[PDB]
Amino acid sequence: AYGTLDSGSTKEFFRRSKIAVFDKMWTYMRSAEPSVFVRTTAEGVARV
Amino acid sequence: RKSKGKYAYLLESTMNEYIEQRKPCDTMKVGGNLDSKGYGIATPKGSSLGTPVNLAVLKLSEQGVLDKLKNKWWYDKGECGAEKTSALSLSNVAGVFYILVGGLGLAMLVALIEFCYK
Amino acid sequence: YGARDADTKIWNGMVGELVYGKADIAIAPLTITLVREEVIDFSKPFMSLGISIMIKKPQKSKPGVFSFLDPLAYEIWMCIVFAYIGVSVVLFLVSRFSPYNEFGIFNSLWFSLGAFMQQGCDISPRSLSGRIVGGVWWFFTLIIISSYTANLAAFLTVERMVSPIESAEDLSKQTEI
Amino acid sequence: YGARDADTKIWNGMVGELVYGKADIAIAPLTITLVREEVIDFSKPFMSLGISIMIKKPQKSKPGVFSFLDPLAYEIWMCIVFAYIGVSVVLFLVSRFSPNEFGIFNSLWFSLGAFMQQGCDISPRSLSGRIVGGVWWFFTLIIISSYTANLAAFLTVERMVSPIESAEDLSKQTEIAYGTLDSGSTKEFFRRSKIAVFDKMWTYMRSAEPSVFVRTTAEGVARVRKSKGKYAYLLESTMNEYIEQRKPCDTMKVGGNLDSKGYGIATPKGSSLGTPVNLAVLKLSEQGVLDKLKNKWWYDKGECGATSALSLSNVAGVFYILVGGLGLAMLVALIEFCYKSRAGRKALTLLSSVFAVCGLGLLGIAVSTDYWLYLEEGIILPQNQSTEVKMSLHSGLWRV
Amino acid sequence: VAGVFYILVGGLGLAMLVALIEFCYK
Amino acid sequence: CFLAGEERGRCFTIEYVMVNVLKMIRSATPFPLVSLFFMFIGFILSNIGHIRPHRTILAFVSGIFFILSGLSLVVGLVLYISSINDEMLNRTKDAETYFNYKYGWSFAFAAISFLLTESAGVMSVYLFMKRYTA
Ligand SMILES: CC(C)CCC[C@@H](C)[C@@H]1CC[C@H]2[C@@H]3CC=C4C[C@@H](O)CC[C@]4(C)[C@@H]3CC[C@@]21C
Ligand SMILES: CC(C)CCC[C@@H](C)[C@@H]1CC[C@H]2[C@@H]3CC=C4C[C@@H](O)CC[C@]4(C)[C@@H]3CC[C@@]21C
Ligand SMILES: N#Cc1ccccc1-c1cc(-c2ccccn2)cn(-c2ccccc2)c1=O
Ligand SMILES: N#Cc1ccccc1-c1cc(-c2ccccn2)cn(-c2ccccc2)c1=O
Ligand SMILES: O=c1[nH]c2cc(C(F)(F)F)c(N3CCOCC3)cc2n(CP(=O)(O)O)c1=O
Ligand SMILES: O=c1[nH]c2cc(C(F)(F)F)c(N3CCOCC3)cc2n(CP(=O)(O)O)c1=O
Repeated sequence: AYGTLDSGSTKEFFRRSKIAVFDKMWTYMRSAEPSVFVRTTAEGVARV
Repeated sequence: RKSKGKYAYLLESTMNEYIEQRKPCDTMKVGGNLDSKGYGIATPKGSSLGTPVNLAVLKLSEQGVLDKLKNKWWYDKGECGAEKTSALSLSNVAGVFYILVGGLGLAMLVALIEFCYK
Repeated sequence: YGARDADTKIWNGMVGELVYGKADIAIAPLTITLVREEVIDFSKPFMSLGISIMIKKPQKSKPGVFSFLDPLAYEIWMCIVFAYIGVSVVLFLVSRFSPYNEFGIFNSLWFSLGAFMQQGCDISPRSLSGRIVGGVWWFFTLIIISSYTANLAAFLTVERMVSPIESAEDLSKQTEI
Repeated sequence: YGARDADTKIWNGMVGELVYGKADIAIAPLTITLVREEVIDFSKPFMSLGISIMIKKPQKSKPGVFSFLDPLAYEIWMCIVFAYIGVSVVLFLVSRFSPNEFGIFNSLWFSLGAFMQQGCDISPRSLSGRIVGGVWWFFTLIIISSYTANLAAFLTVERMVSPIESAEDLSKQTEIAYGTLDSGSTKEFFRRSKIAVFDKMWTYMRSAEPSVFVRTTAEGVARVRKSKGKYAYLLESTMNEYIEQRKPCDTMKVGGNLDSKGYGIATPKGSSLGTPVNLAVLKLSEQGVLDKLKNKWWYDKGECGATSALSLSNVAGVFYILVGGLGLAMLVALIEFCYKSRAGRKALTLLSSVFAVCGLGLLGIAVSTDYWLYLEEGIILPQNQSTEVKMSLHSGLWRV
Repeated sequence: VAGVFYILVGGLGLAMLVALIEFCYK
Repeated sequence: CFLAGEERGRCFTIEYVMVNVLKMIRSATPFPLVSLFFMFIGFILSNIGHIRPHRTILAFVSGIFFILSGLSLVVGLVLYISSINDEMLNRTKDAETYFNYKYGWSFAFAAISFLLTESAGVMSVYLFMKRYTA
């Protein structure tokens, strides 16, 4: 399961991306239970 | 699910493709369809909506909107998607044990019989 | 969805809400039917569908008693047994008809047994004709045992499930499922 | 079938004959399209269909009788025999020159049952003989392990082979070239498709040298057949099921459909015929007449019909060596006792010298010539895979 | 697998030496 | 008999209404019975044969019954263990469940009783051949 910080340029990259790989990756991340999005970078490093 | 691969359920193909993408990932759709039907948008008989609705369904079909919405609701919002070899268990090789003891059982008989009847 | 009662002749569901006036359009999984398009207007189908078969996904099978035999077909295991009798009879006819004796019919079975299970000897056949029976069955064994191990390794590496049925023609012929 | 010309705005088909009054109904495989139902009526579809994939029915490989030798190259099996001689000969020599049970008759027999890992009785009691047996003991440990491991690699890679069962399988696996007819609804499907799989498939097909697009359906069916696994043809679902039932029974239809179309019965947009025809089609659908007629013309008039364990076809020559090994052993017990029931060094004198005379000569005439190594080379074409040679060559030890 | 051939002939070469040496020097 | 799963001490000792692991160990049941039967008949022949050594013939056919007991005790354990693994295969495979079988001391004492009654059988062939000697 791969994720992104919940608010920034990285999340808005995939949200508006019209490249076939990154369009598929955004489809996975928006529709994922439990949430793959972390709230802080240090939270996202810990979850790795 | 609770018949261990001994009950096949004949149902419509759109639910069959939907339940296959639910949790558990236990069920599977096999074969092709058996009949052919369609789902249509219905209006009352004699209505201003009818002819623009019919030309809308054909426009959404050929632009790919109706295929896009089905991938969305059946597969992209689908729970099921789309290793590490395990040790051999005893149930796989239990036959050479039964042939071993069955080979020792038939060997003690030939011992106890023939030496007495020498 | 909408059906018509045999007595009251009244349409239920989303159909009767179009026949009688509660609604203007019914966007739904509503099947285009003969008895329904006599009373309403459908569009062209937005979704095509049909009757299909649902089975539980095939998992790993249960192992039978003779599951260990399965890397080789039963056509092979029979022809090994025929050939085991075959090389012991010929080893006897080597020994009985004008030998170089010690290799009886019960001994020639015993030389070819430990040969095929790759387990030494007791005594070399000491003829030349006994050697060719002994030597060729030793190469037979080597290929068969290596083909057992190599085909079992392919099975254990690549997990490949099959479904019992593949169509409704298959369901009609069987009675197990 | 019918298409409005962009210049003259004139329909040119069966749609033309309905718009321009020449006919009253078109009962034909006419696709329900947007631009057509703007000018004519259509019934509900009497046949649903879509774009499908046509591949060749895969193949089976025929085990050529000595296929059990295939895990090792023929140069290995040759040098196993040359090493079997060599270890037998060195045994007898070491054994004679020692303080014997061994003959070269026995030394052929030690070296074989050690190759087959079947044990031996004659032990090379000299420690100079123990070096002979010990290295041939390790030789066949590495040869038997290499046979089993390369055969396991074959049977694993053949079991990892997965056939095409979707358009996503064609999307990923680029070893099979897939194509479309060069002008129709199938090519214009991929050209305007904004679905991620079909957008990738169009990217492959537009950028492909040589051209994957065929010009005729019968051309596209032929290219499936003369490619042996390498072409897939994207066509309509109903022609795919029909050609599957023809002669030769060579191709097959894989997957589901890639889109959804329908064939309708068309009337000239004003007709009093259009409403009873629409209710006729829905009556023939629910009385099973339309599925009955498809079985009749696709399958009842079809020119075709309608295990993972290792088979005897594969290990067949290991029985033919076994029978031939028993058949030769009936010959020996015949002639050896006929030697015994009838039971010198000058033949030993003659043979040993006369073998050397050819022996000195055969190596001598071979080393001085230049036909040791043939070497063909060149480029191929997909023109029936016919080959021209742009480098023929010979070689010798020095004379090339 | 050319290595087990060189070890085979190299094993036969070192075996004929031990034969020709030691039986003469018995 | 159960434990912490709903904490009930319901020793069902199943003969009627109810998992299928407990039905497959019903299938393996006759083999530790026949083994225990051949242990007992191997000893009640052994106990009287300490009183009557008089021909020789006793401790041989009891030693047959010591060895035939352990061989049916092997088939008892193989059928028992394979019946576990057949049903551990068919449970369900989620990444959120865990099944854990474990063999207890009651299983182990049956397996220790193999080696004793087999080694008892080995000495039972010994002193039979000592009284056939004497
Ligand atoms: C002398 C010997 C061979 C006597 C034979 C009895 C034993 C060894 C045999 C060998 C194969 C076994 C079988 C193997 C498993 C099957 C299916 C199982 O659900 C119940 C027991 C059953 C039906 C058989 C019963 C017992 C059986 C254990
Ligand atoms: C009694 C025996 C071992 C004497 C040794 C001579 C032979 C057998 C040896 C064994 C290993 C071989 C080697 C193997 C191949 C290498 C690399 C090649 O590019 C040139 C020859 C060279 C460098 C070696 C020379 C010859 C060599 C053939
Ligand atoms: N697993 C396993 C196994 C272990 C030892 C010996 C044989 C097998 C085995 C092999 C095969 C097989 C089949 C084809 C090709 C190669 N191998 C199959 N099975 C098996 C497994 C489950 C159910 C039935 C058979 C087996 O149990
Ligand atoms: N399958 C098989 C098989 C069984 C026993 C012995 C050999 C083979 C076999 C091996 C190989 C092979 C090839 C390369 C590397 C390793 N193995 C090939 N074949 C084979 C199968 C079908 C047709 C032709 C050859 C074979 O039949
Ligand atoms: O117009 C109709 N459209 C229908 C559409 C669906 C669905 F699949 F949900 F879209 C279903 N289901 C089938 C599976 O179980 C859930 C309900 C029934 C429908 N029925 C009644 P039926 O076909 O007589 O059973 C109609 O009449
Ligand atoms: O209404 C249409 N119905 C069509 C029906 C078929 C057929 F399958 F034969 F029924 C075919 N073919 C597809 C390939 O084999 C030969 C002819 C083309 C049709 N086209 C033209 P396209 O779809 O633009 O290529 C239509 O327009």
